[PDB]
Amino acid sequence: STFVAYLPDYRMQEWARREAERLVKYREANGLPLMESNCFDPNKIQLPEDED
Amino acid sequence: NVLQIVRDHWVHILVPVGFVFGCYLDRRSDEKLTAFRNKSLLFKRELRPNEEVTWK
Amino acid sequence: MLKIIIPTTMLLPMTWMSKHNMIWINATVHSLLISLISLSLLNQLGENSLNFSLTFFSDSLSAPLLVLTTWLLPLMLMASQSHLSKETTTRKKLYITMLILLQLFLIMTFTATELILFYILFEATLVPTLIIITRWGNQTERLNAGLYFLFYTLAGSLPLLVALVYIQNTTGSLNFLIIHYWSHPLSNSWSNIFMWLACIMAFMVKMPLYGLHLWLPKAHVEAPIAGSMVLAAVLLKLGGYGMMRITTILNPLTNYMAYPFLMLSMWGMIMTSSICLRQTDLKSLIAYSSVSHMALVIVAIMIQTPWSFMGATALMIAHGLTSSMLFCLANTNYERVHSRTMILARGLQTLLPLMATWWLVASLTNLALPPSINLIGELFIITASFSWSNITIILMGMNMMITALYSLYMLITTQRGKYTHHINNIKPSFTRENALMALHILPLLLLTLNPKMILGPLY
Amino acid sequence: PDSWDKDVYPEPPRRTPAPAPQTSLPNPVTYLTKIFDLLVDRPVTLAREFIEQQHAKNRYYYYHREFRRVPDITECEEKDILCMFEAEMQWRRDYKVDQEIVNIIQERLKACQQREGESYRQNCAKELEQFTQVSKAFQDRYSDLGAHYSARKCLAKQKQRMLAERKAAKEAAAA
Amino acid sequence: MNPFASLTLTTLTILTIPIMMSNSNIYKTNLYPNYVKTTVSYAFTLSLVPLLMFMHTGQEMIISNWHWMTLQTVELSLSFKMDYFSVMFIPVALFVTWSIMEFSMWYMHSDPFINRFFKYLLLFLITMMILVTANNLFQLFIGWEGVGIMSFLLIGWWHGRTDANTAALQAILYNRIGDIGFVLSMAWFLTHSNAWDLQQIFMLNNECPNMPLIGLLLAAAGKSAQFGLHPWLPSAMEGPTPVSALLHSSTMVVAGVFLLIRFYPLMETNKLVQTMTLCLGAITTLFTALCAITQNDIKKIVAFSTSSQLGLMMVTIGINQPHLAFLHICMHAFFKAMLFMCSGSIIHSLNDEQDIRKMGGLYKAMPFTTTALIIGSLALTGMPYLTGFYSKDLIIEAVNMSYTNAWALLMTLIATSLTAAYSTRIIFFAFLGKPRFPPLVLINENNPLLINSIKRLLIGSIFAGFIISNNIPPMTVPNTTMPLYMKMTALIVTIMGFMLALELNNTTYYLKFKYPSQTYKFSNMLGYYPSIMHRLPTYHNLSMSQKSASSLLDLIWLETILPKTTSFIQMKMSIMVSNQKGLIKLYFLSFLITIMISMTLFNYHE
Amino acid sequence: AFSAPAAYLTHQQKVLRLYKRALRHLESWCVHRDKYRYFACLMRARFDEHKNEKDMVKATQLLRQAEEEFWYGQHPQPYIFPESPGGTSYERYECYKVPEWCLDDWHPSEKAMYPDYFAKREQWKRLRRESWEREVKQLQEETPPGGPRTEALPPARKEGDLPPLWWHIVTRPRERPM
Ligand SMILES: CCCCCCCCCCCCCCCCCC(=O)OC[C@H](COP(=O)([O-])OCC(O)COP(=O)([O-])OC[C@@H](COC(=O)CCCCCCCCCCCCCCCCC)OC(=O)CCCCCCCCCCCCCCCCC)OC(=O)CCCCCCCCCCCCCCCCC
Ligand SMILES: CCCCCCCCCCCCCCCCC[C@@H](O)O[C@H](CO[C@H](O)CCCCCCCCCCCCCCC)COP(=O)(O)OCC[N+](C)(C)C
Ligand SMILES: CCCCCCCCCCCCCCCCC[C@@H](O)O[C@H](CO[C@H](O)CCCCCCCCCCCCCCC)COP(=O)(O)OCC[N+](C)(C)C
Ligand SMILES: CCCCCCCC/C=C\CCCCCCCC(=O)O[C@H](COC(=O)CCCCCCC/C=C/CCCCCCCC)COP(=O)(O)OCCN
Repeated sequence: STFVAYLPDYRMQEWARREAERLVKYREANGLPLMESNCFDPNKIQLPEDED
Repeated sequence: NVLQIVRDHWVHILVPVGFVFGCYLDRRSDEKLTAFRNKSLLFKRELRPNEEVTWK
Repeated sequence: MLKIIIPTTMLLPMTWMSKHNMIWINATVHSLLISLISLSLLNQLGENSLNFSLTFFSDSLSAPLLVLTTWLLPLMLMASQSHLSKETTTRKKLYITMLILLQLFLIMTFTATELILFYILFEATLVPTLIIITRWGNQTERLNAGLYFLFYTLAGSLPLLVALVYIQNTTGSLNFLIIHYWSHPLSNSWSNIFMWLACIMAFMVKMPLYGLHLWLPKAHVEAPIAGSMVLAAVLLKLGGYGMMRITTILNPLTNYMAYPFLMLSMWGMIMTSSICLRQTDLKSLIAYSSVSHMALVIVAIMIQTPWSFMGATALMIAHGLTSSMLFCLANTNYERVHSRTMILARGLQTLLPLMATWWLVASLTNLALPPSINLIGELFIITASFSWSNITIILMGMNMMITALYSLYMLITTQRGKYTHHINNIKPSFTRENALMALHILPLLLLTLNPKMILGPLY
Repeated sequence: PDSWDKDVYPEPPRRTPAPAPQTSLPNPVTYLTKIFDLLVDRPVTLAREFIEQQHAKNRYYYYHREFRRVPDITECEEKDILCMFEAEMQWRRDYKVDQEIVNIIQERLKACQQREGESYRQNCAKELEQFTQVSKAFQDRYSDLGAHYSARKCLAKQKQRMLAERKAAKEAAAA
Repeated sequence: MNPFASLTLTTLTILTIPIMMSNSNIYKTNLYPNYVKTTVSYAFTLSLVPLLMFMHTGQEMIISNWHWMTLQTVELSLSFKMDYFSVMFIPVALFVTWSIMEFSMWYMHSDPFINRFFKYLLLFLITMMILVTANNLFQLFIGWEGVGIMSFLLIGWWHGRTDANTAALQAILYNRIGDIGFVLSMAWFLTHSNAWDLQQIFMLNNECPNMPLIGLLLAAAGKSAQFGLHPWLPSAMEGPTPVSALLHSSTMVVAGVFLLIRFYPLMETNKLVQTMTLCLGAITTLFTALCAITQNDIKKIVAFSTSSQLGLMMVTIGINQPHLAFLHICMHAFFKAMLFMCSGSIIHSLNDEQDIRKMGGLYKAMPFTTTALIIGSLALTGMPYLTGFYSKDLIIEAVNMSYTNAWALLMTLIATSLTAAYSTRIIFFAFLGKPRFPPLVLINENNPLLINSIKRLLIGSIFAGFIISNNIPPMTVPNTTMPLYMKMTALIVTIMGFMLALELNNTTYYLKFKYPSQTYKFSNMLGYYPSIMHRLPTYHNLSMSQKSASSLLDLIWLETILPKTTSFIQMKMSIMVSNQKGLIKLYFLSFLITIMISMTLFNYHE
Repeated sequence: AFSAPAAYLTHQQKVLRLYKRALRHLESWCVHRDKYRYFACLMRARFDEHKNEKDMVKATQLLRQAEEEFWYGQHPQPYIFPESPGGTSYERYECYKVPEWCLDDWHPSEKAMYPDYFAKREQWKRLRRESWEREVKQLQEETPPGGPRTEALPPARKEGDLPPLWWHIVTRPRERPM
């Protein structure tokens, strides 16, 4: 139980906290919406020709 | 007198020897999958002056 | 992963080359050491699994199951060495060999990288359990129990073999990583419906699904204590592990092919919990508890949501531990009164107070008392089902009521009231049985402090 | 404390009123607080200063891990397993980062409700506004992937949403 | 740091030290009950200070000191809410528990497992503090289930008695019925609001829908024993008198009311749920008060009084007056616990006799018990300037000055009269007249433990209403303008109850006999609710569980379809194949038939 | 609880049972003592009004009407003695009753405490052992060949005899074992 309690954080939770803190700080400083509803930018998505 | 103990204690070491052998076999099995060592786009890196491989 | 497999294999020559009065000590000590070694597998990553080699890997779902499987063998050895006292040395060593083979097969099953090796070991687990039930069982119904247990599984899983072989021919591989990365949908065809059915029923039989569970009240009751513990704790979880693995190929056919199974499981939890309310046999009540609890895991797997998957993993671990503890508790009384009737030996709190405490703790854990991991799994699955459909809450709440009802019924009938006047051979509780109860119950409470270790890869 | 960036976790200037007693009776909480300060706070401060003196003799640092930016799932061919693997790992890391951002915004919302007091409905409209937009973005990103999610399924969801938006604009411009 | 957080966490953490020492060499000594009582008294003294800080500046906090697990976006933490309700309720509960433990040192003196009894009482107190101070729904659920399990373990204290086990299981069932709604509320608040924390739930729900509030109402009705789920509270009197005084009288049974009070910012925006709560509280406070006026077991009478007070509390919640409900909880705790201690003293002094029909003239035999019970009844009946006057009369006034269901108003007034009715009965049949107990007089109330424990809550029941009501800040707009006849409604109805009950009781001395009417039989048998709902649904469920689920479905038809059918078919096919008598004359003809069939069927079209 | 029951209740026994039950329920209705005295004297008069009839059919019909009277006029909440089957302290002390055979499972260290009591227990066990066959012989002598007709047991008729089947009746734990 002592070994399990002190397992190194290989699930990377504090790393995610710090990365999120950095991105939130950057996006709050420069007026960004803190998240966009598009994971991948449309500049490299190739949709079909037209709707019909 | 090692007689009346070794004949009773040699089975007491069968499992730790197996564990050591398993660790050694795990290292040898790991030695066969070094095709992309220091070649991944995420961990590609220039070697240190004295080291030869990033991981073994 | 060989650092765990090789010691488990070495357990066999040590058992066979041991003196007749030292087999149990060596087996228990080295099984506990192997469990301690296997504890190192809980160090999982956040993104991908632990690919040890081309043959074995480990993820966040396999590690808790592996730790439970390694931890269970010492308890089975502890519980078995009472009723096997009059056995011959060769028969004792054969029993321990069967248990070790079972552990080795389960360990290699939970880490197999491909589905064919997984199937091979997942069915290789049948012969040791079948031998145990049909050879060291106590009554005359053990033969029928073994036949039922063997044939349900084989009839359910041969089409799985055919489907897996077809999938490898159409896709080129059955490696789980390649399958997961190269996933592709199923067209809504009859052939795809039957390929869905073949890939699913093999695990529904072993959950077991309601209506396909007839083999369980026979196998879990007729088997000896170690056989019952391994059947309830680990062998029921093979179906859940296989389903959570294999639904990767299945989507999106599952969105509507899961309706009959969801209906069957959500009504069968009610049916089995009601069956538990009128049971003249204690072991049969504990066996039906397992079906009632695993119906919820079936629901969680079938609704395909991360919260349901996490709750299913937690519930599988908690159910394994609790069912093993309850079976051991019932065996302690059976070894005294030599009968399985519940109302035969009553008022046992007056005679055995510490066993009464163990019974109370096991009953509280069974009925999902907060903040047990049983509660964590069941509540996560309940929330996932509520998100699936709000009307599921009626069945979930009714099941929670009936579960507590029959759990406290079993507690009160056996431990309360006045002791039977004529059972005058109830000796005080042995140190071995108390230690068995403690080693069953302490991990349950300790896992509440770090529940992320048993929440699976979706955490 | 400087243990956290105070722009990621904003806090009002903490205006507190002056103690202006208007009665002649002694204030019991004042005497109790003096007893607390001199009886429990001071020994704890002494112990913590001893611990800090011990820590100052051994100073080592742990560094935050930085990851390079690898090509994502859109630049990978249909059956290129290595690029697919790297893109999927990067997508998983981005998913975790987005979850942590949502956690940060939720923490602000909870802190704001308690801090404001009874005027919270009007006092922290901004926190509610920030959480609504972040929740909407996170939902549009990861809402319905279910279990067995991957970068490919998120890409397919984004493509379907883009097709729907393009069609909506198509019949919007025709009016 | 300021002392508020440290003291609020310390008053909770020092209640667990005697639990840790339950395996040391103090648990095997007769000093353990004194140790636990001293710990509780010290905890009360320590908790008195955060109350003073709130009384000064209204200081309030939330303390999330430990992070448990993070599931994706959601964060579950060990968070404590130290607001007005918690810091006001902890000292009252600790005071009542201290008095009950000092009483238990005398009442449980001959119990071979008194140390265990004390450990159990302490465990219940810890679970109650967990329930009250919880900031998230999971922690509050942990407390909710802990108090229920401790109720189960303490009701069935004498585990050789069948009825104690029956009552414990009945309480467990009736609380699981509301646990269903609790789980419904948790699930709805998690999927819809994405958090289990109070701060987030309030923020995201400005117009709360029906389902979560109806689930909360169901859970509160289950815990507080409302009309649908009431009968378990009277049955919970199987346990020792201290258990009935502490758990089922003043602290546990108010948990549902506390839960509804904690969610008042969401109940303000819903009117249908408020109407349902009002109607449920009104019917409960009518029905239990009507049942109490014909009961002969004193513990049952006081239990029905407690249930009626809980119904009144639910009525107070249902008219959008939650702070008044919390105030009524705090006031009612004192005198109801004291009433149970007086009843237990009477029971102990009369050799375990609980029926008032065998209690005679105790006014002079037990002067201190009579004084305490008279003061408690006066407080209970809302006598002016008593601790009950500062809550119950204001409740009645608020119900009179609100847009209210008229039937609920009338039922509340009738329950107010019936309170004085039943209170008069306890005094009339317990303390006035000639003795009716066995001749061997063992009456003795000259024990310092009993006297001091009763006296503390006596002083409380006298002065606590005035002390508290003039010290808490005003969170309510008052009813400053009232007609004079409506300002004095509660007093008038209590006086009428006193007079009518006294007249009908004095009628008993007359040398006249008459058979009971049907109204008396309905009232005395609890409206036949246990006579029907404890027999019909249980019988039907237990008979369908065996006839249909066990025998017909599991043992017959599920067996018939899959395994028995295939076994029969394989047996028939095996017999069909295996009975040839070994005569070549038959299967050589079969060979010829096969050869002919093969050529035409498989040969003439390749 | 101490007497072997008969095959049936006679008319006198039924009437006496009804009289006692009616008196108890009337006392339940009449809380005060003097009123109960008045109405109990009236009840005694009502029972004595028909004590001397020699017709069994009319007496049985009177008994039926009296049972119907009692069942219509009974108290729904009659007084019950605390230790009675319906009392509030009926089985309160059954969990503290431990059978005597549990003392044979004690550790020798536990029997080091209380040596004199265990010597007395040992001589009691010797006395129980020395008398069993005589009890069995007496039981198989004094019963009819076609099995016993009543649960009543015989006493010890000789001088060196103990009453048959006495051990579990004599070694009752207690009412208040703790
Ligand atoms: C401010 C301006 C407004 C003024 C308002 C009014 C002013 C004053 C008016 C006063 C009016 C009378 C008040 C006293 C009431 C009667 C007292 C009494 O007990 O008399 C005994 C007498 C016979 O007793 P017994 O059987 O000879 O007793 C045997 C021994 O003595 C047994 O002896 P024990 O030692 O067991 O002791 C028995 C015990 C228990 O006594 C009983 O056995 C009877 C208890 C029940 C009646 C108590 C009243 C509760 C009324 C609640 C009604 C709610 C609506 C229910 C709707 C149900 C619909 C089905 O005695 C007591 O508890 C004391 C008497 C009650 C004390 C409280 C009285 C005052 C509160 C009520 C008046 C409030 C005044 C202020 C109001 C302010 C706001 C307006 O029964 C009655 O007189 C009451 C009957 C009234 C209810 C009848 C309901 C109809 C039942 C059949 C209906 C048809 C059904 C057809 C089939 C349908 C199937 C679906
Ligand atoms: C008999 C008398 C009883 C009463 C007296 C009791 C005396 C007091 C003792 C009670 C202690 C109270 C518990 C309060 C928690 C204190 C310890 C806690 O902080 O540690 C936990 C840690 O506990 C462990 O995580 C639990 C280990 C899990 C179980 C170990 C497995 C053992 C093998 C058993 C095999 C079973 C297999 C089943 C499937 C796995 C919390 O983890 P975490 O918040 O992070 O720690 C933060 C700091 N770290 C990260 C640097 C470490
Ligand atoms: C004791 C319990 C043990 C476990 C039992 C498990 C139950 C397994 C059953 C699984 C359910 C799915 C099977 C078939 C899928 C749908 C069935 C049918 O009702 O759907 C309709 C099908 O219409 C008709 O019903 C055709 C089916 C008629 C033949 C099936 C009769 C089965 C009745 C009894 C089944 C008994 C199951 C147990 C066997 C022992 C939909 O109409 P349509 O949209 O046009 O077709 C969709 C299929 N497409 C896309 C391929 C074209
Ligand atoms: C203990 C009882 C459990 C019994 C379970 C038995 C049922 C298992 C489910 C079906 C098993 C057979 C399925 C076949 C295995 C998969 C093969 C596959 O996926 O490929 C399909 C093959 O599909 C089939 O051939 C289906 C054959 C089905 C015939 C046998 C039916 C058996 C009964 C079906 C219902 C049983 C399932 C539920 C029963 C539960 C137990 C009562 C595609 O065919 P293609 O060659 O690619 O042609 C399309 C392109 N040209």
